[PDB]
Parts: sequence; structure tokens; C-alpha cells
Amino acid sequence: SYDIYDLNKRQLITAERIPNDTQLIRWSPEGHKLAYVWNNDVYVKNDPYSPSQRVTHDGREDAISNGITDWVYEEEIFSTHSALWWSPNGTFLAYAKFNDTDVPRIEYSVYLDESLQYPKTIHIPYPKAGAKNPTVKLYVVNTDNLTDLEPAQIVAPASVLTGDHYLCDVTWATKERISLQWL
Amino acid sequence: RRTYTLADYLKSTIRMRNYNLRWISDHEYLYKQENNVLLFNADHGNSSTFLENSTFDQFGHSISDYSVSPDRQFVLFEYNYVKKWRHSYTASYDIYDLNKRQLITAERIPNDTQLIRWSPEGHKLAYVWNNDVYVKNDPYSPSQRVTHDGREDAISNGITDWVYEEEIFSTHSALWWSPNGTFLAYAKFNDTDVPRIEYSVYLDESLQYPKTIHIPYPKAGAKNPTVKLYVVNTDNLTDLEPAQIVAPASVLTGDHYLCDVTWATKERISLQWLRRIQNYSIIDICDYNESTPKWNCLVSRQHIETSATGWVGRFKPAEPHFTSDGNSFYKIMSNSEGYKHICLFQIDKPDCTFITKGAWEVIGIEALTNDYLYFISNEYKGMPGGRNLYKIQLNNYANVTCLSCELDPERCQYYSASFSKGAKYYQLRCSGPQIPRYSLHSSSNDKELRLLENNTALYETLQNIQMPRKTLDFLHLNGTKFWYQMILPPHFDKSKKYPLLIDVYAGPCSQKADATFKLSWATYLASTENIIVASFDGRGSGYQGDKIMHAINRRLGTFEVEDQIEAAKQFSKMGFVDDKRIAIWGWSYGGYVTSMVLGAGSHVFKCGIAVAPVSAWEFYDSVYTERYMGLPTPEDNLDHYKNSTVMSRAENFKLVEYLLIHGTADDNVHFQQSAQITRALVDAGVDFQAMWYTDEDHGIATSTAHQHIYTHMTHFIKQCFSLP
Amino acid sequence: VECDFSPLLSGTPPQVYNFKRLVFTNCNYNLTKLLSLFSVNDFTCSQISPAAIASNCYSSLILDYFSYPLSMKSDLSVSSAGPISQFNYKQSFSNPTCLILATVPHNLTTITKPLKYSYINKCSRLLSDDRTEVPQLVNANQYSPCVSIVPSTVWEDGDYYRKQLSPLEGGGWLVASGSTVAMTEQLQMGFGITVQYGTDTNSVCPKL
Ligand SMILES: *[C@@H]1O[C@H](CO)[C@@H](O[C@@H]2O[C@H](CO)[C@@H](O[C@@H]3O[C@H](CO)[C@@H](O)[C@H](O)[C@@H]3O)[C@H](O)[C@H]2NC(C)=O)[C@H](O)[C@H]1NC(C)=O
Ligand SMILES: *[C@@H]1O[C@H](CO)[C@@H](O[C@@H]2O[C@H](CO)[C@@H](O[C@@H]3O[C@H](CO)[C@@H](O)[C@H](O)[C@@H]3O)[C@H](O)[C@H]2NC(C)=O)[C@H](O)[C@H]1NC(C)=O
Ligand SMILES: *[C@@H]1O[C@H](CO)[C@@H](O[C@@H]2O[C@H](CO)[C@@H](O)[C@H](O)[C@H]2NC(C)=O)[C@H](O)[C@H]1NC(C)=O
Ligand SMILES: *[C@@H]1O[C@H](CO)[C@@H](O[C@@H]2O[C@H](CO)[C@@H](O)[C@H](O)[C@H]2NC(C)=O)[C@H](O)[C@H]1NC(C)=O
Ligand SMILES: *[C@@H]1O[C@H](CO)[C@@H](O[C@@H]2O[C@H](CO)[C@@H](O)[C@H](O)[C@H]2NC(C)=O)[C@H](O)[C@H]1NC(C)=O
Ligand SMILES: *[C@@H]1O[C@H](CO)[C@@H](O[C@@H]2O[C@H](CO)[C@@H](O)[C@H](O)[C@H]2NC(C)=O)[C@H](O)[C@H]1NC(C)=O
Ligand SMILES: *[C@@H]1O[C@H](CO)[C@@H](O)[C@H](O)[C@H]1NC(C)=O
Ligand SMILES: *[C@@H]1O[C@H](CO)[C@@H](O)[C@H](O)[C@H]1NC(C)=O
Ligand SMILES: *[C@@H]1O[C@H](CO)[C@@H](O)[C@H](O)[C@H]1NC(C)=O
Repeated sequence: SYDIYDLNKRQLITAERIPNDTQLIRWSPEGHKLAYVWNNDVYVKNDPYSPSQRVTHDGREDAISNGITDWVYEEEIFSTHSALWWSPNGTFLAYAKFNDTDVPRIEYSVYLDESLQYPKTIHIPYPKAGAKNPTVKLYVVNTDNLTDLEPAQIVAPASVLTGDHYLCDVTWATKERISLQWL
Repeated sequence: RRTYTLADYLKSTIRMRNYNLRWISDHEYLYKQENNVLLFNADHGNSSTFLENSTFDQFGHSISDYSVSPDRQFVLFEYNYVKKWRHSYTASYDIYDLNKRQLITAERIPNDTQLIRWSPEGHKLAYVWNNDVYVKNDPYSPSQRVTHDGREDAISNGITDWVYEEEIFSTHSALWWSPNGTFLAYAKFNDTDVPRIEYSVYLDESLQYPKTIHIPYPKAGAKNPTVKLYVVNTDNLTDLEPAQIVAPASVLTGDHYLCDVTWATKERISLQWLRRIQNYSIIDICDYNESTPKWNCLVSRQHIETSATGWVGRFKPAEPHFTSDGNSFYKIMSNSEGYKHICLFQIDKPDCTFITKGAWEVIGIEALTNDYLYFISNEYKGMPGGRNLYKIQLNNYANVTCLSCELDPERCQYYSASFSKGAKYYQLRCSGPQIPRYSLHSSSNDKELRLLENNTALYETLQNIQMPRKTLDFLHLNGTKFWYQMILPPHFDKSKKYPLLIDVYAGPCSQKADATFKLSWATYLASTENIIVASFDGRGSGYQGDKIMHAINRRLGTFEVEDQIEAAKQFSKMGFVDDKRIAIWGWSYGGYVTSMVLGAGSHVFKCGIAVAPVSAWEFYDSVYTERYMGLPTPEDNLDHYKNSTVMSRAENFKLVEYLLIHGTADDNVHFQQSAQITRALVDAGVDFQAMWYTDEDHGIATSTAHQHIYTHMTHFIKQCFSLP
Repeated sequence: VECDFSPLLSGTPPQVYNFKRLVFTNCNYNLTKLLSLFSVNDFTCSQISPAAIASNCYSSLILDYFSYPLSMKSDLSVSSAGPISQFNYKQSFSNPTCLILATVPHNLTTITKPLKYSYINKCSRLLSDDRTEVPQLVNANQYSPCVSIVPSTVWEDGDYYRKQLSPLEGGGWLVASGSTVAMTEQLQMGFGITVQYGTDTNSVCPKL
């Protein structure tokens, strides 16, 4: 859970707060625009005192993740849970969409404190060698005019659409140019 | 040949049509036809079906109104309309996206929403909910709460209280968008210490216990609500608090009103303030200083308007109409001779320059461009009861060109106009004295493009009916010309003597005698019962100069009463009016005059009817009352507050037949007023008649109640005139 | 005789990239009678007016019909370079063309709706080099090559499709990506008219 502390007033912000159980959060490169992930959906806040704008609405645990990595991407590719990439001006937002719906899941037991009478089973989408890998899609959103023009997908190059593929890196060249590393 | 019976008036058997349109461009308007909403283009004559009536009933429920966004991307649908007062209500609103042609389901607009207004450009929304102002940059975008002190009967943000809606704004709205939509100006009202009127509501037979309705209602001299003006930047709403524009110092010497807020440019706002003693009005011109950033209201652009003979403006000071560059404006002001005419103001200049003059007034300013100014005046044929469209050349003020005078001079002498943006085209509306008419014109050559509605069906239907005639004539009282009208029975014979019935309003700046065509109750009496129904505009009337209008100042119930009697005495001198069968009736000020007339001891009138009358100025709201009568203090005008009560005249009611009507749910003219009359009539041994109408408001208008009161009054007059 | 518009009123309309076509010769048409069955939202014509298209004679008249959301109206301009006039549907410039966007009313029940509007937003080819991409821009009055690998209704926005070309067929890959727009309450459609003039065959005239 995250609180926002206003330095202009030197006071804590109490309205339009950031929900508990927030997974990710990233400021804009300039200014004070926020982007956070809650229940695997991407939300944007033009200002701390401003209501949240829900960008994606298909966030489902262990099936669809918007803006946060899945397991293999966090461990072996991104080395970070984040899949939000702000535009240098803060105008655009590039977010990633992962789909582990048919990715097999590993199950292991958790023997918590002596209070727990029955052991918990933990499920984690984990593609072993040759298993169904997650998909990834790249979408870009104009923060300043988010109301119209539902998110624009940047389709992968054709060289990589011959089969399964990964997304390794997203870098911003200029305020209107974006670079995507596919594999 | 058939006659205009009473059922013809009460059943709306003979319907009169009109043509109501909404200009949505400089050359396009919307019109509702067969429940469809058609989009007409006046530049080409082509029209498409903009909104099928199919998509009006296929939502879940009946839709009451609509308001299309200025960019024609979204439509607001109003439903669950619950009436509040004259202009107020609360309802639920849906947003219909026209780009997808689909209904919006997320970030909806809450139920019980009080107000809503689009931005002048684009698709931004501002609504009022629980007396707080909310803004939506887009229908698909969450609401941003601007104010958070919304308290019922204490604090209202963006909506007027009762007195402002009734007596000042004539609308519930207190939101003012800027032309770009960047800024929003909203008003905050505070009725915390304003006394409350309380009356019972006897709802459906199910309600075992009556409800008590409370309404902040300042009476004459009572505590008045305050108003503050705040402006908000929509584009960066989460940066600063709402910026208050403080009223000018001239108005801060005591209680004061805010009467108009107009936007000159995208960064300039104008505020019209009014003192509580309503002979002092001021315009403040405020620019947005992007530095601090504040609203810079330079003193050198304050503009004062005063009155030495009474109050300012007709009912309230005239609103300014700014030029395209907002560095000047034209507003109606009284000249030296006391005639409302158009004056030219420069924002920085301390004096104004009159561009029209004469022994006639300007009714209003209708449109404005860089070359011509359009307006309505009662100048033609020197008849004050007429209205015609004029235009002024802004280079040569001597070049005035009437646009409606010679179109149909016998049929149409009472015009009004609705213009488009930039005055490219204008809709002409004729109201009488013959059958109304509606036409579309282009301002480039002022030629009629097409005839929108001629009421031809009305014309032929009246051909088979012995319709009465309306005469516009005048008389002289102490050497002053005074106009009146007579509804004459069909087959009128000046050798025969008819009974006379006088219709009264006699209110300040009123006009009952005019060239307007109405299918009224008076139409029934003359056409069927052969009664002459007259109305006389004496002293205190308007549109004839501040001399005649301000004669009643601080003396309500003195000269407008005598002149109704004196004109009635003139009518008896005529050879066709029965001396012993003269009557009178009024409504909400006639009921005051009608009552005050019968108590004068004139021996002129045989009977009278007062419907929702005022009985004492101690009981009516301060805005209307203090404007003409001042404060009820022993130091200002308490003398005539007492000298002008109907109750002081009870003994003279022994000579006439009094019929007193009043609704119980009257929030405007409280039932307390009529009750005080009957107590004076009862305590004086005076017999009379009365009739209450339960849960009926001031303008008794429920179909069941509208038919009952007139069917009741018909029986009364026929019994007073000894008619079948 | 009478131009038979029956195929347009029966069944499920195809998607824009699989557009169905009605070719009309030697018949009599009443355009306004057909457009009176729909809720016509936009009517834009090129080299001809919407008033003339319903009242003139042509040697041959083509009518392409397909499902199309009104939200993407801006993309049905032949001048646009968007993933509709690039990969899905394009009208010819060499003859008068008209473009009609309609809405299927509630009382027109013989037109079934699909799950959603779909469209090809990428259709390119990968050569045997495995390095060179060649976008397959669609030509006028022809289908996109990628309709062999793009299904009649795209399952999910972003689904990609692939087919490996035999050496005779050029070698390499045929690659496409699809997108979707959510279905409206009333099915929104698009109509495309294209008229042609021949020597003696001026046999498509409005009836009397
Ligand atoms: C996330 O991934 C899952 C699985 O990879 C996607 O759902 C599956 O989508 C496929 C097609 O893309 C469906 O397979 C088959 O489609 C054919 C089309 O001809 C149909 O005839 C078969 O009956 C079958 O449905 C499959 O059913 C479906 N599985 C589900 C929905 O559980 C899903 O679309 C992906 N979502 C995103 C947002 O990427
Ligand atoms: C709305 O109007 C009410 C009353 O018109 C405002 O509340 C009242 O504010 C006055 C002062 O402005 C309070 O009166 C006295 O203030 C003196 C200051 O020295 C203090 O010593 C007294 O004890 C007394 O409080 C009055 O109490 C107060 N009445 C209330 C709060 O019921 C109110 O501020 C206005 N609100 C807005 C938003 O305009
Ligand atoms: C940040 O950069 C973006 C893109 O460079 C700006 O957006 C454009 O701004 C130019 C003016 O510099 C306008 O002409 C375009 O219409 C804008 N287009 C879009 C899509 O935004 C944006 O204004 C910049 N904002 C800030 C605060 O630097
Ligand atoms: C609407 O008008 C306002 C004020 O004229 C615009 O706000 C300014 O715009 C100018 C350029 O037009 C900028 O240089 C200023 O920085 C802006 N200041 C403020 C306080 O807004 C606004 O941009 C206009 N908006 C539209 C949509 O036309
Ligand atoms: C507006 O009206 C008020 C009262 O109706 C006027 O108040 C007078 O002010 C003068 C001071 O110059 C006093 O000597 C008078 O006694 C006041 N009259 C009353 C009845 O109190 C005020 O002058 C008027 N304003 C203008 C501009 O004419
Ligand atoms: C519009 O209605 C008016 C009636 O107000 C019609 O004018 C009358 O036309 C008859 C023709 O039979 C004349 O005898 C009357 O003298 C006319 N009366 C007036 C007051 O002008 C007019 O013809 C109608 N116009 C259309 C186009 O229907
Ligand atoms: C709806 O509009 C059509 C348009 O001609 C009309 O025929 C129909 O009577 C209208 N229905 C209603 C209920 O207004
Ligand atoms: C009228 O005609 C013009 C040009 O032919 C067209 O652009 C306009 O849309 C038409 N009016 C309506 C309401 O469609
Ligand atoms: C064509 O259809 C319209 C639509 O009502 C109709 O008005 C017109 O008479 C028809 N023309 C012929 C020749 O059938």
C-alpha cells in the first residue's frame, strides 16, 4: 500500500487515494503523473488529487496481467516486475499484456506457522522446457487524451511472428519514437 | 355559426402550433418532428434525421429532454424528471455516444442530479449534485469534485436558491462556462440564516400524516442570502483552489446581489453586481493574470448605473452584450428623457454613447456582429404594445432598418427573433394580433428563406367560429396618453350596452394591453357570454418611459389602483358599457389590485375575483418588494408598507361581491397572504366567497385544477352579471 | 426485371476483409427503398452525388457489403493509410464510388450479429532471407492475401497467424495480425457502391 505526501502543503493526501494491494507504481519521467497496477489492470492518475483512469479491464490472476511481468519474464528476462514504460514527456504510456491462460502451473505446498492446520497449495504459471509459453503484446496509450482512441497495439515485426516469441526491451528514443526488442 | 365555448378553452380543442428550434451552428438548427429530431441546414435547405425517435424509447424508459454536445459527439438524455419549483428540478441523465452510436455505461451521471450544462465547445460536462459542482472532461472520464460544502437549505454551489431563481436569474443555473471551456464560473449561495416558510402538503389519500415543506424565503427586510463568485480552471483543476472574484467595493457597503455573469473573451469575465437598495448597479471587468495567477479586476473598467427616480433597469439591470473582441459592449440604459435605449460602452472609458433615441424604448438586444446590431423596439407606429425587429449600422447610427414592419402589417405587429451564431440567419416569430406565424430569414439580405409554420389549420377552424375582436386604442388621464385593449364580442353593436370585465396585472413594468393573439378565458366570455374584457396599462406600466414606470416607486398600491378605477370610469362614459355590470379580476398582482380596487369605495365595480393575491408587502419576498418599496423600517418606508394593505380596506368590501381563490402549495405568494385578508373580512362583518385549491402551486395549472377554477369563475361572473 | 438485394438482408454479414459483393446488371433498382430498411448514418460519394447514385443509369453496378463499426468511420476513406484501406478494403478511383454506413434497426431481424467486429491490422510477407519484410497492401476490388490465414472472425485482439510458403509460392512466410472492436447493440454495417459505364449495356436503371 502506498501513501502520497504533498510537499507543497507538507501534508498527507487523503482523497482519491491509491488502493491497498497495489502491485506496481511508477511516476512519470517529468511532472507528477502516476501509473499503478491493481488487480492486474493499469490505472493512470494525471495528478495525486485526481481520480484514477482505468486503462485495461481484463486483468485476471494467473491468466492476464497488464503492466506487470509474469514469473519467467520477471526472473529470466526483465529482472524487474515492471512492464510500464513512460514516454519522456509523460504523454504516452507503453504497457505489456501477458497471457498465461494455457501455461501449465507448478504446485507446491506451504507449511506455515503451527497454527495452520491444513497446508496451503500455491499455484504458479511456470513453463518448463517445451511447455506453452506466455504471450506478450505491447500497447501504447496517450495519457493526455486517454478518453478517446482505445489503446493502440504495436504489433511485433513479421520476422518474429513465425511462431512463439519474447519481448526483451522497450526503450524510448524521442518523445514520439519508441523502440521494441523482440526475440 | 359556432362560438368559442368554455370547453374549447379548457380542453385545448383548438390547438395553436409553434416552431421551436435550437441553433447548433451559424447555419444549422435542430427541430423535433414526429418525435424525431431533424437537423436542418439553412445554407442548403437539406435536412437529415439526426436522432430517430426509435432511439428515444429504446433505453428503458421515457426521456423528458435532450441536449446535444456542441461537437455533436454525445447526447444527454434526461429521465426521471421530478419537479422542484418554477425552473428547478432533479432528474437522472444518460449519455449517448454518437461516434459509436452506443449508450455509455461507465462513469455515469448520478441519480438525483440537479443541474447539468455542456461546455460551449467540445464535450466537457459540469453538473451539480447534492449542492456541489462536479466536472467531467469527457463522458468516458471520471468526475472531479470541485466543491464539498453542499448543504441542503444552507449552501448551494452552481444552483440558485429560491429568490435568485424566481426574481433574478429566471433560471436554476449558476454555472457559466468560458467560451473555450477552460474556465468555469460558479456561484455559492448561503441561506443559513435566511428564515424559512413552512406549509403543509396534503398528498395522496394514502398519506396519513401531512408533510411540512421548508423553504428559505427572505420576506421584506429579512436576512438575505449571500453570493460569492468563484472561477475554476478545468484544464489544471488539481493545481489551485477555486479562485474567488471579490465583488467591487462600491457594492460591499452592505447586502448586495449578483445579477449577471457574461464572458467577454476566453480570458475576460464580466460580473454585474447590485446593491440591496436597488438603485446602484456596477459592472466589473476581470482579466486572467496568468502570473500569480489571479483574476485582475481593474478599477478603471468599473461601470456604474444608477437611478434617481427609483430602481435600475426594468426588473433588473440590463445585461451587457460584448463585442467580438470584448473591448466594448452595448447595453440598454435610460437616457435623459427616461427611455430605455442602447448605449455604447468602451471597457476602459467612463462614459457611454447612446446610439438610439426617441419617445420609445428598446425591448432587448437580440444579436450582435461587427457591422450590424439587431434588436427589438416598440417604435413602429408609435405603439408601445408592439414589437418589431430592427438593425443598426455601426458606422452610421442614423441608418436604422426595420426588418419586420412591412411584412404583414395588418396581421403581424408583435415580433420576436431567435438568431444563429454570428447572426447569419434568424427565425422570425410573429405573435399577433392575428394568427401567429414562424419564418426563417437570412441576415445577408433579410429575405424569407422558407415559411416554417403558418397555423393554416388554426385559420380555417376559426372561420367556422364567431371569434371576438381585439382593439388597440388609448385614452388620456391628466393629459398623459394611456393605452388599453378591448376584446369585443362578435357582431358588436355600439348601440347596445354590454357588461364589462377588467383584466388586471398593474404590476411594475407590466403591459397587459398589447398586439398579441391569445386563446384565453376572455376569448370565451366575449365570443359566448358577450362580455367586454378590457385591460388598461396605467401608471407603473412599462415600455413607455421611466416617467410612467417609476411613478409607482415607493407608493405601490396608490396610482396603479386609482388609474384602473379612473379608466373604468372612462369606459362607463362610453355608450356601450353597462354602468351596473362592471367587474374586475387579477392574478398575483391583479389579485392585489382587484382586492385593493374593491376596497377603494369607488362604487364602480359590482364584483371581483382575486386569485393568489398579495395582501401586504410585508409578506412578499425582499428582491421584488424592496426594489419598488424599500425597507419596512420606520426610517425608510414603513409608512406605506402599512398604508397599502388590503386588510385596511375591509369595511368597503360590504359594497361588492368578493371571490377569493388561493392554492395551498403556493411557494411564491404564500397562503398566509389570503388568510390575512379573510381575517380582516371576517372581523369586519363582511361576507364574501372563498375557494382553496389543495396542493396547487401559484400558477394553478394541473389539468383538473385549471378546468375547475375557471369553471368556478364562470359561474361567479354569470351570477354577478345576471347571465344565463 | 428487378435488382435482387436479398443476399444483403439474409444471414450473418461478413467482416470487412472478407467482404461480400453483389454485382448488378440488366435490372431495375430502387436505392431509397433499400436504404429505407436501414438507419443510414453516413452517405459519402466520390465523383458522383448521393442524389445521383439513386437516380442514374449505369452499365454495371457493384455493391460490396460487410460488417463495420461506425466508430472507425474515419478509416474507410480511400485516402487514409490505416489498417483498413491498407490490408482490408479499398475502393477504386477510376470509377464513381459511394460509401454507406448503416445501422440494422430492431425490426430487421433477418440480419444476425457476430461476436464482434474484426479487422486485419497487419498483413506482410517474410521472404526466404528470413530478414526482409514486405507488407501486402491490398489493391482495389480485390481480397487481401492474408484471408487464407485470418479466420472469418478474429478470436482476440492481437492474435497473430502464420503460414509457410512453398518454394513455388515464393518461399518464406505469410504473416498477419488481427484486431477486434466490441459489438454494438445494433449491428452497424458498411456498404460500398461502384458503378461502371460500358458501350451498349446501360442496363441498370432506376425503376418507375
Ligand atoms: C489467452 O490465451 C488463451 C489460450 O492461448 C486464448 O484462448 C484460446 O484462444 C484460442 C484461439 O486463439 C481458442 O482455440 C480455438 O479457436 C478455434 C477458432 O477456430 C475454435 O474453433 C475452437 O473451438 C477453440 O476455441 C481457445 O478456445 C481459447 N481458450 C480459452 C478462451 O480458454 C485467449 O484468447 C488469450 N487471451 C488473450 C487476451 O490473449
Ligand atoms: C453562511 O452564513 C452563516 C451565517 O450567515 C455563516 O456562519 C456565521 O458566521 C458568523 C461570522 O461570519 C458567526 O457570527 C459570530 O462570529 C463572531 C466573530 O467574532 C463570533 O465571536 C461569534 O461567536 C459568532 O460566531 C456565526 O456564528 C456563524 N453562524 C453559524 C456558523 O451558524 C457561515 O460562515 C456562512 N458560510 C458560508 C460558506 O458562506
Ligand atoms: C510532450 O511531447 C508531446 C509529443 O512530442 C507533445 O504533444 C504534441 O505537442 C505538439 C507541440 O509541441 C502539438 O503540436 C501536438 O499536437 C501534440 N501531440 C500530441 C499527440 O500530444 C506534448 O504537448 C508535450 N507536452 C509537454 C508538457 O512537454
Ligand atoms: C482556450 O483558451 C485558453 C485561454 O485563451 C487557452 O489557455 C492558454 O492557451 C495559450 C495558447 O492558446 C497558452 O499559451 C497558455 O499557456 C494557456 N493558458 C492557460 C491558463 O490555459 C487554452 O489553451 C485554450 N484551449 C483550447 C482547447 O482552445
Ligand atoms: C438610492 O436610494 C436611497 C434610498 O432610497 C438613497 O439614499 C439617500 O441617501 C442620501 C445621502 O446622499 C440621504 O440623505 C437620504 O436620506 C437617503 N434616502 C433614504 C430614503 O434613506 C440613495 O441616495 C439613492 N442613490 C442614488 C444614487 O440616487
Ligand atoms: C397563411 O395563413 C394566412 C391566414 O392567416 C393566409 O392568409 C389568408 O389567405 C386567404 C386566402 O383564402 C385570404 O382571403 C385572407 O385575406 C388571408 N389572410 C391574411 C390575414 O393574410 C395565407 O394564405 C396562408 N399562407 C399559406 C402559404 O398557406
Ligand atoms: C417516429 O418517426 C417516424 C418517422 O416518420 C413516424 O412515422 C412515427 O410515427 C414516429 N413515431 C412516434 C411514436 O412518434
Ligand atoms: C447538405 O449538403 C452538404 C453538401 O452536399 C453536406 O455536406 C451536408 O452534410 C448536407 N446536410 C446534412 C444534414 O447532411
Ligand atoms: C422507390 O422507393 C421509394 C421509397 O418509399 C418510393 O417512394 C418510390 O415510389 C419508389 N419508386 C418506385 C419506382 O417504385
